[PDB]
Amino acid sequence: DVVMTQSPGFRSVTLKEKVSITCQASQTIGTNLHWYQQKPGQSPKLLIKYSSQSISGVPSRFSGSGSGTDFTLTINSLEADDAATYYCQQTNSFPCTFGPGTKVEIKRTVAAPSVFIFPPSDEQLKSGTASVVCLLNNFYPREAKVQWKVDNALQSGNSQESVTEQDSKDSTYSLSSTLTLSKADYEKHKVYACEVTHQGLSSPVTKSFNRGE
Amino acid sequence: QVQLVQSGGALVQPGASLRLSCAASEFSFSTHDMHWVRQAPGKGLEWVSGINIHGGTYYPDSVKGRFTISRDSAKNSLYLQMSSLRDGDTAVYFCARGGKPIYYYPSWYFDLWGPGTPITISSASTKGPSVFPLAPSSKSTSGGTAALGCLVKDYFPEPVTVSWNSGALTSGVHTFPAVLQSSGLYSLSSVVTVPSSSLGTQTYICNVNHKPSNTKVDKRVEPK
Repeated sequence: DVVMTQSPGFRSVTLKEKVSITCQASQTIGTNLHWYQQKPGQSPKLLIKYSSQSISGVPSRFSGSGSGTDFTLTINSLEADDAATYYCQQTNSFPCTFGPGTKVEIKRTVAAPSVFIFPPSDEQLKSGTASVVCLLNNFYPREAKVQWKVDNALQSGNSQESVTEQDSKDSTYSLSSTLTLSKADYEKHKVYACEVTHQGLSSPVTKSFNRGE
Repeated sequence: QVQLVQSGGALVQPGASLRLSCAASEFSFSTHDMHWVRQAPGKGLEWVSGINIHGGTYYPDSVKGRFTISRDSAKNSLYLQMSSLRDGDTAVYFCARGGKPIYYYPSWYFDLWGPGTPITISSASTKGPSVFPLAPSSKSTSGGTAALGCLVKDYFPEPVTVSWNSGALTSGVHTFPAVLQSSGLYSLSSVVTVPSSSLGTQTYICNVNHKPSNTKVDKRVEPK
């Protein structure tokens, strides 16, 4: 089979700049090479076919070139919705094969998160569990530190985090942190808080609530 | 206009046989070569089956002998029959239409893709999620806006899909990637930001769907 290599595996670029990602085949494939776009949770989308031929509906800022073994996809002016992974595909030898993909990240301005906290629902407490959620909304860069405090006691070993993909409109991220306790342990304490640290915050932010307030 | 619709996600055990299905809208399978392409979780794309207009089939050595692609144009149906499934077969399976060739038989590039069918191979059993509300409170407000959501806890396998107000509410929604719990089950949350002033007049319902277990839940999220 033909091995398709793409390098680098990740690019971080500013809006309106020009980007060129490369694809190399382990043997000559002429111009039987195509480019696809895919975002998390979505299906791939054809951008370019046979090295440089345009596709109906694709913005003109996309263009490709190359013949033989070295190929290049160029985005003339990078837009927010261009945050995605880009794959090349050879169709010269059976079976057709894809490259590993190059992920493009948008580099925007610093934006501090909006912090929210949710107490557990009475429906969940009736089942014997208590989940406390801390929400960090629309921030950049993706690095962020979240800490849980119960009655001012720093917690560890009882929480889990998850971060979203980059937003296709404002290029920000969002993060959720869930503290999970048993009903018995939840009713042993009164104050619950999450403390957030981020590059866009000159001082840490703390959202808290009192059990039964 | 032109699109592809596929069957739902499912969980099956090692060694099982399973059939997927895909149907066309505004075009006919009888005049277009069709293919199946899969994407393992966190991996790239792999073509696994193709059929030309004559009905001849193509397979790569990775799955030849285990996968069978077939077609029933009169029924508007494309099928992928898989057998002797194993962990390595866990992936999202897309049906894809071959693109128009420039030379005078598939071209092997794909101009149309379906939404994908997520198939998980595992020895565990399915479990539907429990949905709890994340009620908007004074601790989830800021500058006249309020955050609310739903918690989808303790399910297996992936994925669960979440919509709001039957798809009418999309702006400002964030559905986080699932997290793996110590018990082996998954959990996620879905949140949205709305005007605080309209919390009394508007209704906010999160729609959860877990096809592998045929579970559908609609939870009304009200302030508390």
